Amino acid sequence: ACPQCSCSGTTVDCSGKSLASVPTGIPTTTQVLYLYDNQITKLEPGVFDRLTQLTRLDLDNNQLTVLPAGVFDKLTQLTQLSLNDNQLKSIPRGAFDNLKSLTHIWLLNNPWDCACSDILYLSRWISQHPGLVFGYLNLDPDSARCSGNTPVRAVTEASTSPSKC
Repeated sequence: ACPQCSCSGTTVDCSGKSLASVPTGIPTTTQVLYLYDNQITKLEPGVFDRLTQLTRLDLDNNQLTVLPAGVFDKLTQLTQLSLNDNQLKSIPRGAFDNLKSLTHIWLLNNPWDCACSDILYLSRWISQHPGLVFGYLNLDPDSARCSGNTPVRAVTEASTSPSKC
């Protein structure tokens, strides 16, 4: 079943619907899931676990404050992930480790908290995958910037502390 969303084949378009939450009952056949331009702050843990066919997941332009750990762990076919234009401070340790098909991720325009050692995962990950990180127009791994705005990948690491979290 299609969820306030419009579905056409394996595309589920829930964009621009003032949604405060990800609709339940997204079909497991879904390949393209648009959730951008909404008012989502929190995700249900495990919300995408059955969506093993996903190729694109657009979460940009929401109010996301945190991601659940493991939230992308089953998405082994995901090629494009947009997380820009949210309120994220860090990425859970290991969150992208299973994303073996990833070719484009957008991370910019989030208030990354580089003073907290929780940032080290994301900083190290961007450092190893600069060719995957896009800005609004093209490749731009420096576009993920520390709040207050050195690039997250350039965080030296004596800058951070578990105490400033």
